[PDB]
Amino acid sequence: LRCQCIKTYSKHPKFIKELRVIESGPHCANTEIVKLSDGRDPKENWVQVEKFLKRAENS
Amino acid sequence: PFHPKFIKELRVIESGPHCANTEIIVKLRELCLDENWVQRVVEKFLKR
Amino acid sequence: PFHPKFIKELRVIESGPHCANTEIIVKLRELCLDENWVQRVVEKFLKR
Amino acid sequence: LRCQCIKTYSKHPKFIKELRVIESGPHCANTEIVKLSDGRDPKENWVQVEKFLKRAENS
Amino acid sequence: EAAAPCHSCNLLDDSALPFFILTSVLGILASSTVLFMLFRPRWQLCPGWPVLAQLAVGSALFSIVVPVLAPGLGSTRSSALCSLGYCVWYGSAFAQALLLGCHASLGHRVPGLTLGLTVGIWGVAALLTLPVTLASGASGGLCTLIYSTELKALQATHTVACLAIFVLLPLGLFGAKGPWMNILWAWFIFWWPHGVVLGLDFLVRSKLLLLSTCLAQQALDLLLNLAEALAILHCVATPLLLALFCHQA
Amino acid sequence: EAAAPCHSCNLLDDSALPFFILTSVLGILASSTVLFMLFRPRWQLCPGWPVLAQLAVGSALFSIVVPVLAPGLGSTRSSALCSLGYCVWYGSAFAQALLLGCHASLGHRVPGLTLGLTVGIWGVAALLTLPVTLASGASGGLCTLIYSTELKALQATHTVACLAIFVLLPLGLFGAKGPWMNILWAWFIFWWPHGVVLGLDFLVRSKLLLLSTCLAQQALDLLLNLAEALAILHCVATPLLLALFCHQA
Repeated sequence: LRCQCIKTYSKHPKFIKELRVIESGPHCANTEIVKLSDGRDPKENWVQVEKFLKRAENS
Repeated sequence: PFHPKFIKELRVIESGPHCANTEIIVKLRELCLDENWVQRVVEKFLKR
Repeated sequence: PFHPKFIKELRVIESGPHCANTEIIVKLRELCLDENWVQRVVEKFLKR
Repeated sequence: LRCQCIKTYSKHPKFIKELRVIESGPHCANTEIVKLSDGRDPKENWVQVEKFLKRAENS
Repeated sequence: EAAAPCHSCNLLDDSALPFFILTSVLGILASSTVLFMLFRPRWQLCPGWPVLAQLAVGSALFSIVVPVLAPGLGSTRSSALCSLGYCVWYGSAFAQALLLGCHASLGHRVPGLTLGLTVGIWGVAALLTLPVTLASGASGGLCTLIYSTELKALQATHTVACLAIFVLLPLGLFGAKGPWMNILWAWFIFWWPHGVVLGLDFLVRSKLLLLSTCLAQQALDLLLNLAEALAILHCVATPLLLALFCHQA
Repeated sequence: EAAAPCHSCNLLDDSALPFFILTSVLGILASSTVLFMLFRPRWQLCPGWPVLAQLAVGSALFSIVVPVLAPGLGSTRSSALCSLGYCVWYGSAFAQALLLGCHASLGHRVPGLTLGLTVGIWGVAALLTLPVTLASGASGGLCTLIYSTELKALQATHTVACLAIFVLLPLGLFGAKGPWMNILWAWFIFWWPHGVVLGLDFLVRSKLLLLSTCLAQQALDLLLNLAEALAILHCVATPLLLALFCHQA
């Protein structure tokens, strides 16, 4: 029920492997999970993913 | 070639050792994707 | 002797020649009437 | 539908033979027929019936 | 010179079955036919189909109930029987009128657009028939609407609601100043005499009108009974109009 | 050190029939039993009997509809199917709440007092479920209430109506300051958790509350699913309570 990751925290860019895309939703009422190297926002400068996509830009 | 509109959720996985390819997941029928029409949707859909 | 309350309409006919008796009609079961209990209702029912 | 005799007008007392009693009703909405000799209100002096009842007071 | 004998029970006293029970049975037959043709499907292509299906179901209920309130049937009718008959009768009338109005406002135009609209339309139709079923009864053995000071407020609410939905609602639509064919306006043509005659009887019984002679009272009773007959004929009237509506698209 | 992952589908994901379909079938059986026992008469002596009969009929409809919105059934459910399921579900809930209320106000207390009251109560119950059936759907294959800015007004209306009738209506009755036994208060004991949890989820989704840790979100989802289960159990719950009510007079 509804989107998640409501504990948005300001502080690695080189320790990012996993993510998902969920922005809107019929029950989602927030804006948004990312996994670190060991397992653990468009407004942010370095976060705004696109560059990480360019690290996998073959597809 | 099919409809690009009613795709709801997206995901991306970096090609780590077990992942021989950069697997990106799009779910609304959730099928793995690793073309001229493959990248024809991505930017607008991310904006959509 | 019966209930005097649920009688709704009343009528009276003067005893002319074809009428051998002063027939008064009360209808709510409409039965003709020509006693100690016959006159026990009349005034209050007319007021009722 | 509803009670009748809504043409109440001024006016024989000796030419009265037939009448009926209908005062209220589920559809009756005014206050009230009398037949003359040849065939044709409590506030009125001689109309206020009771005296005519005394002309048949055996019952 | 000044006499006031005057009375009537016009054109509907005891002829009975030649006019009502035959009509009621034929109406239930026609309504079941047009209902059990949609449930057994070209007949599944109606735009706004469930609104029309409910318009036929209301006619089916009206046909089933016509003999309950019609004269010539069994006397000593329970006040609850007449109350229920009036309830479903005027409720079907209100529901058909409201569905026709909503279809005339939302013809061309969410999954709930069909169920939400229909549930709201009955609910409001079932609410609008509160005064008539509350102010109802069978005095003397005949189904009769209650119009007296004992139930003055309920009768007043009932008559203003009936007048609105039956003659001022179509007149209100007539103030719209093209997608206005409304091939189902014959229903309100059927029902407007009833509403205007109900308003006139409201004025006459409460005595705020100008009825001069027993001609006026005689014509009032005659038009009352004629309005009852013309309203009762709707049960057999509607299914043919619904076939026309289905064949008009 | 500051990570934000957590997700839950608590206690109702795929166990399915062991708790819902079996419950739905047993509820339809019990409700048909307590409905056809009144239709086949000591059992015709209920004060305000048709109000209780409709309280049983609402439970029968709820039992018939529980598998429609329950998890574990066929996926790819039509949005119309979920909309209809939610409509009849919450409409039966509203009607049982609203008839309970009128019976609690008009217990000891015209021929239309039975039909007028019941027609008004459904009509208002059918009107109160307009927002939920309008703001309904099945996104991804599961029956889900629509809570988004696209349907913000309808969801707000739905939650205030549900809160009122389910926790403010019993609390409103609790302000009455004896003929207040209310042996059917267990129904609103069943339904108050659902109302308060709906209000809390409305506050949380609107981000107008104080959920500080993910423990709050986990408990919110857990209580949401628990409220759904405890509300769905009403379909099998009510018939025994209605037998108790019939045996209590």
